Amino acid sequence: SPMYSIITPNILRLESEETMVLEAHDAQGDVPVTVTVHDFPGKKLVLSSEKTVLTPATNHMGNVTFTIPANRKGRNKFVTVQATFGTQVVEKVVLVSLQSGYLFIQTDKTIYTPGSTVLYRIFTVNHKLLPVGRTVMVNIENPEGIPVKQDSLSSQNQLGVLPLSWDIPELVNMGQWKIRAYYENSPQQVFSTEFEVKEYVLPSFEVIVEPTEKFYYIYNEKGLEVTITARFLYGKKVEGTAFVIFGIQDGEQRISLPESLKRIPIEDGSGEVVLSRKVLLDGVQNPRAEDLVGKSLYVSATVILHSGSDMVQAERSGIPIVTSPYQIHFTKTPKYFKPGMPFDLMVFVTNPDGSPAYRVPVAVQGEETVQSLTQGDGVAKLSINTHPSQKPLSITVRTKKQEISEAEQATRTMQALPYSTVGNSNNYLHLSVLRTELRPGETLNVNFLLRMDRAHEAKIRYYTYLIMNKGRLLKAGRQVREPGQDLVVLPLSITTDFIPSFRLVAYYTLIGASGQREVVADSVWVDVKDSCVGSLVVKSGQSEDRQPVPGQQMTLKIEGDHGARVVLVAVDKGVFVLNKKNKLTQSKIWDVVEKADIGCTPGSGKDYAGVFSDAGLTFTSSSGQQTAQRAELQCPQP
Amino acid sequence: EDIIAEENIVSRSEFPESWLWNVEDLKEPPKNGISTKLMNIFLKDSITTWEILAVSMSDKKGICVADPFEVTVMQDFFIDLRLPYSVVRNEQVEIRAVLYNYRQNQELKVRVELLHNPAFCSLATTKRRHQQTVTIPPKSSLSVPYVIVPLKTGLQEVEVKAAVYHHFISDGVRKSLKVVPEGIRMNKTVAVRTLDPERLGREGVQKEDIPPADLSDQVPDTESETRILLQGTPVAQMTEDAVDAERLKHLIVTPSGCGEENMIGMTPTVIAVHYLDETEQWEKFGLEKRQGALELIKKGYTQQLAFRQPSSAFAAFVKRAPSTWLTAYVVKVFSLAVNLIAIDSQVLCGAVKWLILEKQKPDGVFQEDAPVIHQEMIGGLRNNNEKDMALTAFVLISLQEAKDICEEQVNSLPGSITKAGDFLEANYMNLQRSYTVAIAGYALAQMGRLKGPLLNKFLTTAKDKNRWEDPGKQLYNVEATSYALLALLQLKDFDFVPPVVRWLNEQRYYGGGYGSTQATFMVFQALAQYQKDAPDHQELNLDVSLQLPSRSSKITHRIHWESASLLRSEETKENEGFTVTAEGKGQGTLSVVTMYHAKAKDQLTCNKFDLKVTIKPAPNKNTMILEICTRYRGDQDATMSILDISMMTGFAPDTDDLKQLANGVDRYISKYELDKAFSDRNTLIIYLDKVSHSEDDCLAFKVHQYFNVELIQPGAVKVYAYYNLEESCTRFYHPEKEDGKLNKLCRDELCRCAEENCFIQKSDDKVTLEERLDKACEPGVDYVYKTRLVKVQLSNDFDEYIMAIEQTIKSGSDEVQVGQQRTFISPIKCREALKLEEKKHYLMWGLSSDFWGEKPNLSYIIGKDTWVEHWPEEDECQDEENQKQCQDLGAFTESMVVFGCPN
Amino acid sequence: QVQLVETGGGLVQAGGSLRLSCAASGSIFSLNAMGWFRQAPGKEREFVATINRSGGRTYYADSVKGRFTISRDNGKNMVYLQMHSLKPEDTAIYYCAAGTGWSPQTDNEYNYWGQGTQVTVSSH
Repeated sequence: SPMYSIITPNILRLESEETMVLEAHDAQGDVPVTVTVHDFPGKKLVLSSEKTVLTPATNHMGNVTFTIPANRKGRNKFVTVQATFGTQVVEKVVLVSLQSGYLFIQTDKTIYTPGSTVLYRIFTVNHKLLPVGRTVMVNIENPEGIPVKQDSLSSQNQLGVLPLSWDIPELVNMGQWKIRAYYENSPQQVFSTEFEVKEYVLPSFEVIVEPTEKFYYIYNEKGLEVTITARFLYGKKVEGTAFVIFGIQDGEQRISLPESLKRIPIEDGSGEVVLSRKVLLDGVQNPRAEDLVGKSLYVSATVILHSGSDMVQAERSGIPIVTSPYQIHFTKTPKYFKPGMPFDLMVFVTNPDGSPAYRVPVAVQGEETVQSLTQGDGVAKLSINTHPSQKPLSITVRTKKQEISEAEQATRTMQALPYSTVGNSNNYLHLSVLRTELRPGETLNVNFLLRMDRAHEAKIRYYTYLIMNKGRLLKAGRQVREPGQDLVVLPLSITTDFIPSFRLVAYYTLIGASGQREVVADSVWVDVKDSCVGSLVVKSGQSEDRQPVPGQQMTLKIEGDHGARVVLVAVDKGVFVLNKKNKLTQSKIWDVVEKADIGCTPGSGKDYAGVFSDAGLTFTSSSGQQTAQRAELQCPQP
Repeated sequence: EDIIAEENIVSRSEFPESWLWNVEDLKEPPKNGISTKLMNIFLKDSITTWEILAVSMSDKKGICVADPFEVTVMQDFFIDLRLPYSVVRNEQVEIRAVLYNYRQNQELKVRVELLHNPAFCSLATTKRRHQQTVTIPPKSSLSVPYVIVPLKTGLQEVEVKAAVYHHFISDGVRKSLKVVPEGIRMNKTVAVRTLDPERLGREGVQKEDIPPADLSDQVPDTESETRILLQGTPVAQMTEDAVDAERLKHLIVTPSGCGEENMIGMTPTVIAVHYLDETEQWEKFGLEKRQGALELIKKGYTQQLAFRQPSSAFAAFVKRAPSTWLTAYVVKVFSLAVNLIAIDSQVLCGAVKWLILEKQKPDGVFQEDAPVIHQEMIGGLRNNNEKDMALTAFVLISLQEAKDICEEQVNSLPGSITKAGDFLEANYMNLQRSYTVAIAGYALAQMGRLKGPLLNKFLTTAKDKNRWEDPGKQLYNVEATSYALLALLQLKDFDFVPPVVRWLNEQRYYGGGYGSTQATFMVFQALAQYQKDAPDHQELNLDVSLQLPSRSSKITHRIHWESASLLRSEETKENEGFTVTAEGKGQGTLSVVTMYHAKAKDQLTCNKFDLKVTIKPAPNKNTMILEICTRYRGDQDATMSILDISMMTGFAPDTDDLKQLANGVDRYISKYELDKAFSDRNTLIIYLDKVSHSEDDCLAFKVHQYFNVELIQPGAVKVYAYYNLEESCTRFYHPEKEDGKLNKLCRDELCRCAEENCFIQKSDDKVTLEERLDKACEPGVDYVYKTRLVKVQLSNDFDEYIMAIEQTIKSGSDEVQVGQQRTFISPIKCREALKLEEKKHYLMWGLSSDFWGEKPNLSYIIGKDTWVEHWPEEDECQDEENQKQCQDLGAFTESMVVFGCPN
Repeated sequence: QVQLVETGGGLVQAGGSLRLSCAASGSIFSLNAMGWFRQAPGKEREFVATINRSGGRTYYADSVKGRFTISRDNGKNMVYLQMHSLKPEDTAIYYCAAGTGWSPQTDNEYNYWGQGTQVTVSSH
């Protein structure tokens, strides 16, 4: 009997083109499909109605692109997605988020004086980071939360760039001011940025407070060594005196160490100062040194020129106290395994400041024979064979750094639960892929391993893989399998459409053990590097063997995409000495995209239904096989 | 002599903090998909590093943030004018012009000058320049201190020019600071008036006159800003909460049995889905359960047609007689079921077609033949005294739920409805049961008319004005109040509803059970209509428009429940009483706050330290002892502190004294300062490991005058702890000036500089009669008097010269008569320069800008533009030396008095 | 960058005079030092005269101290060197050079030089 299956994202967006892939498994002849989208709990309104036919030439594989119109308290809203294959109806109630995308706010400066003007731009993009034309509400509120200016712009035909400005009055509050913006169609998603209002003048030099290591080893007898670096904004070394004081920070309580106050000279733009281990322990009331693990250290330096004409304060905070220059994280490793099939550990090793650590050997305890090395992304793959058993898989990974003693090594333990199958039957599907920084232009060899009974493997002749990128269906295809090919390799072309990451979910279906229609699926989250979809570079358009002079003409070279609108700003680096928060970077853009991801898990689920839902997909068939209903916009919280 | 600043220096004026806020489009033809646009920009005057950030937006590529590109702008030699953000009016400060020399092995000799500005009081005047020559070793810098006093508020400008000797290199910096008045910024609340047009005011409008800012501490002639904050107060119109779906989980029933038993199981499932669909509690109840109950509703409609008689009527069995109540109740349940599931409409209209042909007497009465085997489902209609009027109202409600669906099928339906309504009105004022008035209170409010008295009897039969009650089982009364709620919601009345719904919720009746057919169906059909039509909030909609006489327009704001403009601030620099008109529904808050300059202590200086600085000529040309004593004002000793010492122009500290101070236990003088040359060392920092709070810590060192200068600028000493530069204390020292302050004359927070000469220095022999007339006939010269010095009131701040106006040679803007007296003021430094003697006569003229006090007590100031010439007596002119001057003065008077000034 | 072209030279008698005009490629404004240098046959290149950016300051060599007068026109991008009371020891190739302003009496702070022009003052 034929099983008709439909797949949509877990969450649908308004005015956004969502994709719905329609399949007709084990069927002959043409299959006409009428897809309709109605409201909920009613069915009176027809939000969209597209038609298509699943021809056997395409192996009954087609898609239908719809768009939920934005005709629209404090609760969730749903829609009825319904595709009628011939006379069989397969429907699924899908959660809908009232978002029309993202809003990124850029201010010309990070800090402003009373009386000056705040020039700020707002970039209106959708979930694909492409510019859109929407009505955007903008607010500027003081530290007291009182909105002092409210705007309402139309980004239509503006190429997703809304330039704005506001004159800060002279009689005004000091502190952290906010710029808050949200879409008119989705007013529950607000995007914000801060800018400080303060009375200042620009300093003439900057101060860099750099510890010799980006952490503090609690058993290091040398203490926390810090190098104070001061140089003028135009690139000349500073001579002066530095006042450096240390402190410990437990959560949000800061405890200054007055005994750590040192006055060091700044000779040739540099100076060094140490927080001894005894001063740290004495200042925090002589506890057992293990109690300080988990807390952080901050350093405050004040450099004064020997002339006394200018001075600058700088602070380096968030220096964690650790027992291991390394941290091990299983946040990229699946938490479910398939009994009898290899389990691929994705061990992520970081330095204490959060940056990925390079060339750090890691190994699983109890084996001593499986030992890998972390790549540039900080990830090391560890494939371990698992027993065909329903027992939990407790895994402890430790670093094996040569120059490091066993006390200073890092460790972390995770547990993986066995994938539950329907009726305790043991048919699985494993997707394995190497984990290193993947970039466009490369080909990804995706391995389709099949662990199942040999009395039915001849019935599986194709896998159906789907690719999820930025909450939409990018590519859905078929991986042909021949009888006896327990492993087939899908060479996937990684183009710029896969930035910043994507999910590959695949499944096979058959009628096997008791004549029961069985669907087996698996998914894997593949991270790609990261860059711009296009490109943008600003550099000098002149020889510039000369150093430019105040008032001198300069040629600027801008290289980018054809037809792109480039917006510019030039800021004095003395501004950043006063405030360097809320600056737009590409890394912050990818943070917004991944937080909006409707997939919650790096691997498979407890069953076939859990595989689709965890990857952010719905499944529904005429044979009753379907996924559980999803009614929460956010992911489950661990 | 050579003025090196003749270099025609155009001072640097552009520290914009950000610029290049431009928008460019890459229209050039791409090479390998990359378009390159060349852009000419003009760098600003700042000597720093610029960070240029570019962001691109593309139709086919999206948004891209470029990596920052840096541009460093520098010179070899340049001035860095370290100017503070703001300076208090009439407070003396020391700015720092730092001169940088990045030559590799060339020691520069620079002539640096502070340009005169009438807004400041400095050593630079209109006739005197503050020029000095300094030496800057290679790869070093020198801080040139300048002492100034701002004299007028606003954005004032400081310009410093410099030019190096023997090299064609020059530079100039022209920055500006803000001069803020001696007070401190302070904010006061003018008014807090709550807006409620339907509780305050009259005829639906509320007028609120706001008084102007009631300040009494304001510094005179200072700006104030009044901020008007209109903000709506959100409330949560009040509406009664829906019943928690956890208490309704038992209403999902699998319908079974015969014609009457199937409807008993179908009722709680249809009414539960109907109530949960309206309230949308499926998320908190289980979204998966909605489809299962939807199939049980289909299962009920499927098995009820098995007992639908071929006469389109309903009975318990296919051999049982049809019922008027059971047929009307299937119409009541099937009509409410159409909204969720539908199959056949001729079944619903077929029962209504039979309900009028067979069971409608032209009296309008519905009479029951009673084949209803289950008396459970009947509800309040069972055991009813007026069972005849209560049944006419029950069937009439069933026809209405199916009237919008069977209007074309049953064309005789509006006739039976009108007939049924006619029977109810007649005997409505004769009923004595609360159930009959309640069900026939919803039966005449539904698309019908209840007369004024009928509405009064319907509202007055509610005991405690919240519930309908009668002796009998409480399921009859809960059903009755449910009918009375659907009536209050059909009449669109909402003043009697809140206490009615509150009672229904406090009943805690969740349906289900024995004989609960009517009670479960009505209590959730009524509570669903309450959630379908309801006025979550209290409907905020305020149209508040403020009329201000400060402008020619009225700014209005529609404060909807919409969250776009919950609060909207309106700043008005004008301080005037304005009117606030507010009308509409809801509540709002109005906040009016005025910022202003409050006069207080200017006591904000030296709030953390005591500082005593004495300079004594205690005994290479000159050598004095600079003594500095400081004391911290805390309960404990202060931490590491700084002594920022500035030398008076022409002086440098003794090197051997500094080396002995650096050897101190609680002191530190950096090796950098000790290795400095004796000359070009006008600043110094002595670091203190601690400064006591109990005693004054005193240090002293000798200073030598290595360069003789005509004017000595006062040195300064500044104390502060390392963690707070704002909490500082500066004392000035200078031999022969009071507390290190530059000479100024102040009165009522208005000062004028007194560093000028003293008077026009032209000699009495180099001036001629024509030169006197040409000078005095200028329009700038306001007054020309012949005076007689009566008294000389000597004071330490300034000398007062009381002059009797002997003759009014040219009367100015001051109406003074012969014989009257006017006071002429001059600083004490001019006492020896003027050489004024009592009872002597003088020729005096000056500018109107030298007036001082008010008109009744007008004083004259002897400034750089005031002419003071000795007038010898008539007998004194007999000498040959005074012959020339007396011939000029006597002629000067006759030429001005008799003929005036042409042009 | 900027290059220079020297004109106004030629052959003259012992006692007479002539002025040399220096033409600039780009805007001579903001250029602090504009100097003239000469190199006699058999001798080294020596300093003649420098002029300020605005023209308010000049420096001359002792040999031609009271006989030459340097001037510039920033609006015309021109430098001049009026040579009066010539001597037979002034026969040299005259070079026009752009400078930075630092040490304007030495050639070590001039990065842009000109072609030069021949000024022959014969004893006949």
